[PDB]
Amino acid sequence: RIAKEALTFDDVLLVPAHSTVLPNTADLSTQLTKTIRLNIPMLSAAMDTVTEARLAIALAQEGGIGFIHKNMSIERQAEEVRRVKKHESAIVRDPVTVTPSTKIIELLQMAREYGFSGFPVVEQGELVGIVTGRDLRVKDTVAAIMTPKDKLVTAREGTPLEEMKAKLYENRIEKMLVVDENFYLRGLVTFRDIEKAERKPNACKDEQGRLRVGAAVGAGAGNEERVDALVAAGVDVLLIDSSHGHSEGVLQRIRETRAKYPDLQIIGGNVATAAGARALAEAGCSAVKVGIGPCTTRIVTGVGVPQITAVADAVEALEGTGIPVIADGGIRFSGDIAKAIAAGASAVMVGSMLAGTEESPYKGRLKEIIHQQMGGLRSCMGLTGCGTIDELRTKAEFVRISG
Amino acid sequence: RIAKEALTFDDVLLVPAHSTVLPNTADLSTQLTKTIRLNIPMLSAAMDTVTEARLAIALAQEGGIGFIHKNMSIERQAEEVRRVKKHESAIVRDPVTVTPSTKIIELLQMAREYGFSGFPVVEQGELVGIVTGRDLRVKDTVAAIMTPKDKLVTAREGTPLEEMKAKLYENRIEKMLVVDENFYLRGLVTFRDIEKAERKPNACKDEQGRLRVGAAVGAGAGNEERVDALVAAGVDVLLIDSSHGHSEGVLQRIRETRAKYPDLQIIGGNVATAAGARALAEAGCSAVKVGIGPCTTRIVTGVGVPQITAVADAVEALEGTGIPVIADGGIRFSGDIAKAIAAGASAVMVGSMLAGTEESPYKGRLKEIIHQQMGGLRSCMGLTGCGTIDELRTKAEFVRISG
Amino acid sequence: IAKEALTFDDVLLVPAHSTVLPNTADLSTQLTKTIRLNIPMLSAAMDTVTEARLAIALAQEGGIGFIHKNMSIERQAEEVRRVKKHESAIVRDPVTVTPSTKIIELLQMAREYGFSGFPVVEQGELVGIVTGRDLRVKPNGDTVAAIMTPKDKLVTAREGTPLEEMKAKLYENRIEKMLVVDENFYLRGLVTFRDIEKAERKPNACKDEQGRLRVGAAVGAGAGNEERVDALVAAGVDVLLIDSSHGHSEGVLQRIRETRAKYPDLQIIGGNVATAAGARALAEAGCSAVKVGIGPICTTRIVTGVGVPQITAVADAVEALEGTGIPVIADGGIRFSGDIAKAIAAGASAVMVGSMLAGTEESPRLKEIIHQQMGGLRSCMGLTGCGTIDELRTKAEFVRIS
Amino acid sequence: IAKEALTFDDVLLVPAHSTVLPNTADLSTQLTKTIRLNIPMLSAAMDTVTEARLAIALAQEGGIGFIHKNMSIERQAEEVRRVKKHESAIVRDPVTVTPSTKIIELLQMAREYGFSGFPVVEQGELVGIVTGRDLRVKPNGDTVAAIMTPKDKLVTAREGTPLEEMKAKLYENRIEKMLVVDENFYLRGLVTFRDIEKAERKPNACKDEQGRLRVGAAVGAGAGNEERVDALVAAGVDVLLIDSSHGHSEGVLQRIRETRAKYPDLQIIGGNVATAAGARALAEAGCSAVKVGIGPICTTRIVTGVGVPQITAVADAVEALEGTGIPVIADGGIRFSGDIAKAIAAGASAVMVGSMLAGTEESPRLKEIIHQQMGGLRSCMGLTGCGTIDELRTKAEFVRIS
Ligand SMILES: Nc1ncnc2c1ncn2[C@@H]1O[C@H](COP(=O)(O)OP(=O)(O)OP(=O)(O)O)[C@@H](O)[C@H]1O
Ligand SMILES: Nc1ncnc2c1ncn2[C@@H]1O[C@H](COP(=O)(O)OP(=O)(O)OP(=O)(O)O)[C@@H](O)[C@H]1O
Ligand SMILES: Nc1ncnc2c1ncn2[C@@H]1O[C@H](COP(=O)(O)OP(=O)(O)OP(=O)(O)O)[C@@H](O)[C@H]1O
Ligand SMILES: Nc1ncnc2c1ncn2[C@@H]1O[C@H](COP(=O)(O)OP(=O)(O)OP(=O)(O)O)[C@@H](O)[C@H]1O
Ligand SMILES: Nc1ncnc2c1ncn2[C@@H]1O[C@H](COP(=O)(O)OP(=O)(O)OP(=O)(O)O)[C@@H](O)[C@H]1O
Ligand SMILES: Nc1ncnc2c1ncn2[C@@H]1O[C@H](COP(=O)(O)OP(=O)(O)OP(=O)(O)O)[C@@H](O)[C@H]1O
Ligand SMILES: Nc1ncnc2c1ncn2[C@@H]1O[C@H](COP(=O)(O)OP(=O)(O)OP(=O)(O)O)[C@@H](O)[C@H]1O
Ligand SMILES: Nc1ncnc2c1ncn2[C@@H]1O[C@H](COP(=O)(O)OP(=O)(O)OP(=O)(O)O)[C@@H](O)[C@H]1O
Ligand SMILES: [Mg+2]
Ligand SMILES: [Mg+2]
Ligand SMILES: [Mg+2]
Ligand SMILES: [Mg+2]
Ligand SMILES: [Mg+2]
Ligand SMILES: [Mg+2]
Repeated sequence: RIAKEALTFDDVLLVPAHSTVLPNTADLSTQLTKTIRLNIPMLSAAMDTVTEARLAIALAQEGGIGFIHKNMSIERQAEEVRRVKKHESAIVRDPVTVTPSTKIIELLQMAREYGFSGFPVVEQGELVGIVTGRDLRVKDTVAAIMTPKDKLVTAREGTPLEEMKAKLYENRIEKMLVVDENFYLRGLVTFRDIEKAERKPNACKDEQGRLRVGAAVGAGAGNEERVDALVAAGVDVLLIDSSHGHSEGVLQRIRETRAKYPDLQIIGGNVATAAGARALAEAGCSAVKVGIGPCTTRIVTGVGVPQITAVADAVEALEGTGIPVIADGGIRFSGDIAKAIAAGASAVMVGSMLAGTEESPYKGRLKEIIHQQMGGLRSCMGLTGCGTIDELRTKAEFVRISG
Repeated sequence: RIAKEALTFDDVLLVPAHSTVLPNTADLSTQLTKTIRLNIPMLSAAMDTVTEARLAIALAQEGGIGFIHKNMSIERQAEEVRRVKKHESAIVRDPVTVTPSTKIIELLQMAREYGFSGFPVVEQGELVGIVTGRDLRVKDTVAAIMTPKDKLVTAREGTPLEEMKAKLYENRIEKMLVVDENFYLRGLVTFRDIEKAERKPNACKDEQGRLRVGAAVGAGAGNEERVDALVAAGVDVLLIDSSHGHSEGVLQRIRETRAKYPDLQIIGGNVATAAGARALAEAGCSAVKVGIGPCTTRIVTGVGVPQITAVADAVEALEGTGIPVIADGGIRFSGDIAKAIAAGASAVMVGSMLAGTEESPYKGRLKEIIHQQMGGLRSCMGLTGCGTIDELRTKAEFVRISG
Repeated sequence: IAKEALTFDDVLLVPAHSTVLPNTADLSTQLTKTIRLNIPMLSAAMDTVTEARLAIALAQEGGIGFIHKNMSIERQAEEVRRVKKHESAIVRDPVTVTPSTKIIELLQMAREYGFSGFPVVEQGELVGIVTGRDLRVKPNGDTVAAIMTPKDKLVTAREGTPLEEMKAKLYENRIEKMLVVDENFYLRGLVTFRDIEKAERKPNACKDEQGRLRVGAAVGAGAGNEERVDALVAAGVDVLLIDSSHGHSEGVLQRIRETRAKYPDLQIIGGNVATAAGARALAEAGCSAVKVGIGPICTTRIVTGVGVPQITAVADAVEALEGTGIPVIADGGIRFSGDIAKAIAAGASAVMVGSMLAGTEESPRLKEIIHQQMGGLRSCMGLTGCGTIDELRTKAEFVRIS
Repeated sequence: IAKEALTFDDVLLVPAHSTVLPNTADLSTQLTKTIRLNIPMLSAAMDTVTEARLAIALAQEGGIGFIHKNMSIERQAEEVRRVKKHESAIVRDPVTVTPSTKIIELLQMAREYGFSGFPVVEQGELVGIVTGRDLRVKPNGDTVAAIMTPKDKLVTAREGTPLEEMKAKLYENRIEKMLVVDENFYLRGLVTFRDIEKAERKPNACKDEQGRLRVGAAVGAGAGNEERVDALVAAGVDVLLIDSSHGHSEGVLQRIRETRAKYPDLQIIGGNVATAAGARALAEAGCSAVKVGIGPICTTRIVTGVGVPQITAVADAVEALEGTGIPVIADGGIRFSGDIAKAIAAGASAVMVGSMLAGTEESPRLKEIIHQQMGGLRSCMGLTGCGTIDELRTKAEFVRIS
């Protein structure tokens, strides 16, 4: 009964091809699900050491999409989603505000805590002043030291980012207040954010232009109050994440959630076989995750399928569904990403890679890791003659290496 | 002549399957021989650093069955068996007693040595008092300080463990004396033992409810006085253990022992081929052990078959005999156990694993090792869609990995 | 300028004629004129060294520990009060439980005090007792009244009963705990079997005139020292340590004088000094005992450059106070058993230690550190021919080594 | 207080005018007034240093070893008696075998004494000899009578025969062993070829008036010292060492006085002291030699704080005994050959060592440790101009180094 043969990343190499593709001109975009299109093929995994609201924003601005983890309160997990959801490429709807009668003592705690010293001043939604770093080098309430209503530089909602950069610079100020017909605060946008959005203009957003975001839950029932709470928080894609997704209890959860939310984008995981991939698709998954022990699952449980064979078997299973496959774990170096995609994955998940970054809960700023990795994928596509992630997943051939 | 190909644990992985099996509800029981059923698929090996009476009791209470080693006197080996055999789940028949005229000086040596300070007091079988830790904080003979006959809390043989827990608690005491119609001591059972037997209620016992136990001998004749002495001591399964069990001298011993004890459960080992497995079965083995160099046997002698192929070849050989196969040695991690079973073993032997424990002759208590390992097997069965050890040995498919 | 000054390591004790064995030597010494110790050892007033638990253990070995001042004034009083409520083996005001108490709260009440034996009291009267045995099985959720040994089955002894007696009652009933009661069956205290055995094996407890374990506490320069003083005096502290990085200050001397005024009665330890004139200041300000040690953590000297090597320091204080009957404690610099003996030989009437006990069970086991430290002292007493601490303070001779 | 005190490392020996070569220097020195050594070295009374085997080897190099007191009184007497039964090269009371003895027991009798040559004695008379040669082949199981060289083929010498003579008999017959016999052909002892060669190459054995190797033993404070004393006196010990961690005790002084009473005759070493008045006590109590060394295992000072640096110690004893003719031994602190020379120069008449020999073949090889240690002494004797130990004790000069 002891026979088949299966292949991992280190077992294969990608062959070079005639190419007209250049690294800086390859297109890194890919359909995560039939309705969500990433600009880079990367997801951050929902681990308490990788992804909360901070990194999810950082990654969606890069082109990707982060997944808030369930090792936190139901209510704290929903507010994380809302925090990403209230983000644009570079405008912050629902900023952290103050009121005129905020004491200035209580105001320096907000800045010591929040890391930015600049807040719009409000009065039940009506914008009323603004108080920033410069207005604190003295001692009373905000109202004494705030820049009053009549001198506020603002922009109506809809005005393009350039018109606000013009305005911000002409007025020699760092914070633009987005404002209503009735002067109700609708958004805050710094000079920092507009520069960081003219470069890297490939944020992954929905049809309302707001940052896309995922969230994970486990299966096993009882998660209904949670699954409902992240939907209510307007998550883009719900992750129903399992150590073994071909079990009946997981298929069940997925069947149930698809009933209560016919258009919500769901990833089920993790499978490792064509059967699991079909059953996860058949229960209602928008995309399936693949990663059974690629890892103590192997040493402890004795169970696993190496990623190269697992991905390509899930993908063969699902031809003609439009249900994409995510490769999850086993990721050592950058070229492993390229192999995973070449084996037919439409995106990859990573978590250990990003677990020490700045924007995560030994460090780095996210934009540099994503750059080194995405430059590696760019190299590969130029070498394989593959302009789009579409081309790579279907064109590039493999070669088997030994030692 | 230099051709075949053979597979070890690290050469294979177990594939995931559709599953309705949960770890905490999988059934770990398996037929060791046609008449002995373990509750977990584990044997401890008969090594002077692993298994004597202490660990054999510890393991049989867990579900398994330990094998007393032959690196000790014939007479000391039989008394080890009797010691396990006089154990129930949690009642000690033939406790360590005293008599009223035992000096109390000689009594503290018994406690310094034996590790428990509580002994029933007897007078040629008649129970007569009891002396425990509390009765020593003074200085004469036992008779001065013992709790007299008329105040002894006892229970007739047959009373359930709960009725004795009731009685022990109602009387605010830690030791229950099991007693005859004629007040002859028949057993001792502490409060400790009843708690440790309400949890972990899967002790592996015979039809008299007494702890099961194995014992090893070598072949090569002259062992007859020993083989007879362990039978006389009421061992459950005799191990006739050899570096090479397909030799004629071992087949012979086994043929002879089966003649003198037609219903004694015998394991012969070790073989590594279908031929050896058939010949060991044909000589009269209840179960065959498989492990030729999986180990200096390999480096020194140059000889061996990797376990995965050896097990599955022995098991194919023996289809339709009801003679089970034990995988022996080569065991690194927990998932190796699962692979061995999946290759068709009905139990596994381990020894190095348990060589530092508490209950063995760098440590641990046995119940924790057996827990971590059996939880690993439980993981695997949930992943492979396999509820019983029966299902695992016959359903779960394999996948071949390289590097 | 420049006068030579020796540390412990610069000296060695001379063997003299000896009629003293280790087992013979008398380790007792007068802390102050009212307070005599049974081993010449003090615990430092440090958050990682001495609190109520350790101050009771030191006392049971023969010494005194000092409760640190890193607490609210009220919390420290209870520490000191907690020590004071231990006699020989009796334990006054033991923790009780009411026959209402739920067992889920009773076992809640177990994991934090450590023990499981609580007397059951119902608004003054003593009605039962629960021990870990009664807890073993859930009654059926009911309360403590449904597991307890009841009043008509309580084994008690009248207060004043000899300790050897209520031990024999304890053996005869085979029970671990003894209830001590007044003539109205009111709970005077709890005495366990374990305590009585640690009172034959530790007959050298440094106790009070009412039989209570002894204890000290430290106050500092903080802007509420006055009230800290009074809290401890009223909480019944045996000795007060006005403790200073630099006791030859006018701030300390102030406090020392102001306190001896308000409390003509209270045994006072002032420190630290390292000079004769420093010792005179603390004495004349009204101290019972001077603590010496400025310099002997070796960052005092490094960051500041200030210090006096311990042996010269101790011996200048002793000499500056020659005739006054004011004792001198040696604080810090003490690594080995042999440093203790040198401190006492230079005239210290007792020794303070902190980091030598900082990782003990009683620290925030200790029976053993004291046994080997005091065992070396005994060795040294035998080798030098001094069987009384007062002998080793005045008799032993020194030799300069390189 | 405080008088300076030097160790070995604090001093250096001054070169003086010298007419002495290393080969010239006379290493002999008077242990006591009856006992003179040929090298100024003693073995310590330690379970891992000196027993009968080593006490014979030290004696053959010129010194005396001391049998430890970690034994039954009777077992120690046999140790001491065992040493005493070696003359120059003769070996009295050698192990014999009876013509009954089975060879399976004879070879059993080989692996534990080490050797294979046993004289064969049948109830007094000498009847043969078996050596490893006769054992080589099984006779056919028979006994020793069937392999032995028989009486009519025995090569013997009459007791009193010169050692050079019975060597030449040995060569002439080409046999390894020589039997020494009285005028009745009774076995007086055994002399091997190996011994005679180690008696020309080691002509400096510290022997007794009957020609017997010399030896000492230690008694302690234990509750049966009296009988330990007598066992050794009767077993024929040369010197008795009443040995103490602290000999300025009234317990030792007691024992010293009580023994010199019972034995006006017996050469006694008392120790250890480290003071003049300590040396006087031991002398006046009736000692032949005082052992010095309290402090020089360096845990004496660490656990206890007590000790005197070895050089000051040795020199205070020597001076305190100036005129009495009582010698002084220096015990411990001795690492190098150069420490020995400093001890003797400070006035020690001899030196004790333990850990310097603790891992030798003769310990529970040694010819070599003594050769290099004594070779350095010779070097130092040449460089300082002292050819007699008495010279190096009184002539050499010291210089203080840092
Ligand atoms: N009140 C707020 N609520 C939410 N996010 C805010 C708020 N104020 C600032 N931010 C965000 O946090 C970032 C911190 O920027 P910060 O206010 O320190 O910079 P700045 O003062 O505009 O710029 P500079 O550092 O050039 O002086 C902003 O760029 C914006 O992304
Ligand atoms: N949109 C705005 N309309 C009117 N005044 C504004 C606006 N944004 C900022 N200001 C005011 O301009 C001044 C500086 O604002 P800005 O955010 O550029 O400074 P800052 O963050 O305090 O500067 P720094 O870079 O020194 O930390 C403050 O008095 C602030 O209240
Ligand atoms: N006389 C005996 N002979 C054989 N086995 C015994 C004997 N007495 C006790 N045992 C076993 O050894 C164990 C040691 O238990 P022990 O007597 O120290 O506990 P106990 O006093 O009943 O309990 P506790 O620790 O709660 O006070 C018992 O739990 C039982 O398994
Ligand atoms: N079955 C019994 N019948 C009568 N008396 C008993 C019985 N078992 C124990 N005792 C008595 O009860 C008392 C305590 O018994 P138990 O075994 O509970 O205590 P222990 O092991 O000495 O306690 P500890 O937990 O303090 O070590 C003793 O006097 C003992 O003789
Ligand atoms: N209610 C209490 N209040 C204060 N101190 C207590 C109390 N109970 C116990 N102690 C202290 O704790 C110790 C006894 O605790 P413990 O509960 O472990 O005794 P025990 O179980 O009855 O004796 P053993 O464990 O030997 O069978 C005593 O030394 C005693 O000082
Ligand atoms: N003074 C007393 N009077 C009456 N009953 C008592 C008394 N002290 C304890 N008991 C009862 O005796 C039993 C427990 O005895 P004890 O307190 O001496 O041991 P324990 O510390 O609970 O047990 P263990 O040693 O097993 O931990 C309980 O039923 C308890 O209520
Ligand atoms: N019977 C004996 N009794 C006591 N000592 C003995 C006895 N026999 C030998 N010795 C000691 O052992 C040494 C000789 O032992 P050994 O048996 O090795 O001599 P050997 O074989 O005759 O000489 P070689 O080995 O050089 O040929 C001597 O130095 C001697 O002191
Ligand atoms: N004094 C003696 N008189 C007669 N025969 C002797 C005498 N000494 C030894 N022999 C005999 O000489 C033979 C052995 O000679 P010797 O004892 O000198 O050497 P050995 O130590 O046995 O041998 P080896 O050097 O080979 O170990 C034996 O036959 C022995 O009995
Ligand atoms: Mg700014
Ligand atoms: Mg700025
Ligand atoms: Mg007990
Ligand atoms: Mg108990
Ligand atoms: Mg107890
Ligand atoms: Mg030879």
